[PDB]
Amino acid sequence: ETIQSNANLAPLPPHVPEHLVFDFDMYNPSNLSAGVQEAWAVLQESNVPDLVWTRSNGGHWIATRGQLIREAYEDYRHFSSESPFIPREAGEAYDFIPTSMDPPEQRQFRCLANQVVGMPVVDKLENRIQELASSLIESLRPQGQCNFTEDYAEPFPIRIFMLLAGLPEEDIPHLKYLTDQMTRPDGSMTFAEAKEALYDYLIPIIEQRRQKPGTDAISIVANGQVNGRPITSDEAKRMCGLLLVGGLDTVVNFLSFSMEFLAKSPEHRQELIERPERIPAASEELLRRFSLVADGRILTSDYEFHGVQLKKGDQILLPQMLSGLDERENAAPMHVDFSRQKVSHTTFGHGSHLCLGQHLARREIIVTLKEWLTRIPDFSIAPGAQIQHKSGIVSGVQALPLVWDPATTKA
Ligand code: HEM
Ligand SMILES: CC(=O)Nc1ccc2ccc3cccc4ccc1c2c34
Ligand SMILES: CC1(C)[C@@H]2CC[C@@]1(C)C(=O)C2
Ligand SMILES: [K+]
Ligand SMILES: [K+]
Repeated sequence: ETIQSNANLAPLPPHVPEHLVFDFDMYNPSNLSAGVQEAWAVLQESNVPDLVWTRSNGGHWIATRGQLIREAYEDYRHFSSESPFIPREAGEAYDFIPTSMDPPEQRQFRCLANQVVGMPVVDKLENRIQELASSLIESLRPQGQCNFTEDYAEPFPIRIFMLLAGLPEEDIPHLKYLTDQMTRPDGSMTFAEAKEALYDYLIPIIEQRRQKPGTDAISIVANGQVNGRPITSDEAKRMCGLLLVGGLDTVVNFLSFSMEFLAKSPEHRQELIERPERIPAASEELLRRFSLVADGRILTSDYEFHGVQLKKGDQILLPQMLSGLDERENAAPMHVDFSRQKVSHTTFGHGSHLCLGQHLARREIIVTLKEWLTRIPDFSIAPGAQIQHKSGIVSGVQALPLVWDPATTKA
């Protein structure tokens, strides 16, 4: 409550009015045990203003409502991506391309990143995605149990990504640890250190692949043209770093929230079993209700936004997760309804940095749901297990022990 009682609170800057203070900690929200999305949505209760200042993590603004999150993501002139992670040290070290660049300079790099993860790449890979989902799920099916995070939610998206990037599967533990320190730091490695370690891994590979290219995403990037010239090794490195983080730490977390929900809700399962054709619309509703990303921007100048004086250099967290949980975007937002006429969300971001991997993500989710519900239509949480979530730039599920009767499973 005061800096005296919590040594991790920063002194309130003199431009912030006291009535705007709400000390939310994005890496450990006080309500976390109710679930991560629930923990974030306390920011939308009636006692909280649209725009609040937290003294946690160095002190920063949080926009709490979809309209303000959308406005701020649109207005890159005041809200710059140059420092898009909280705390300030992490935002300062973050130098990934195109995400750390404001329009119009992100353009050519966005162009090149799209060539390696966009829709034509997803369609070319769809057979491989179905192959891997089917193979993993058939291998779990007769067992009647799994640890979902490690038996499926990690290896399924990550192996697809390492296949796309032409990286060996035995490097997964090393890379996954690093990507995870960036989004959900345990406190033993700064963002800068995790990035430096990711860059040390990538640098020799990128050199090799500029000398002897393959057909993999890393060789395509490292040998691209941007801005009228060959991309440099360093630029390709700053792009590939971002690619790894999207490949290893996005869909991986989302699949656990979704499968946890399905394990906890037989009625929703039954609706997808009985009407498989509803799977794509159901995926979008899950992408809304179990949205999981929160990054932000930094103020380029003093700026009064919705009646609130923002100062240059002030950081603002713009939680992508919150737009679709906002009751002003969706009625009864904590309820999952696969037939919503309009699933309003900003789960994949908004504006000029809108997600390039979203098509890969949707295919992976859709394929996972269709293949899981076909082979293992009936499952549940391990009895007595209480599911814990974790919170950060990308939120996650600590463990998801599932069980089923093998007799109920199908080929
Ligand atoms: C459920 C899975 C995913 C979610 C929730 C998600 C979310 C997002 C969000 C919120 C942004 C914008 C961040 C900002 O404005 O600073 C974004 C951008 C991006 N994402 Fe996704 N993402 C997902 C999957 C992926 C995958 C699988 C990849 C690639 C393998 C990927 C690559 C990108 C890239 C390259 C950008 C930067 C686009 C730009 O700066 O122009 N993402 N992601
Ligand atoms: C190279 C370039 O045009 N930059 C572009 C940036 C981002 C894109 C995101 C999704 C896309 C789907 C289909 C065609 C696209 C063409 C161009 C795209 C682009 C495309
Ligand atoms: C916020 C993101 C999900 C987006 C893709 C990876 C991520 C952690 C970034 O750094 C940009
Ligand atoms: K930076
Ligand atoms: K409404």
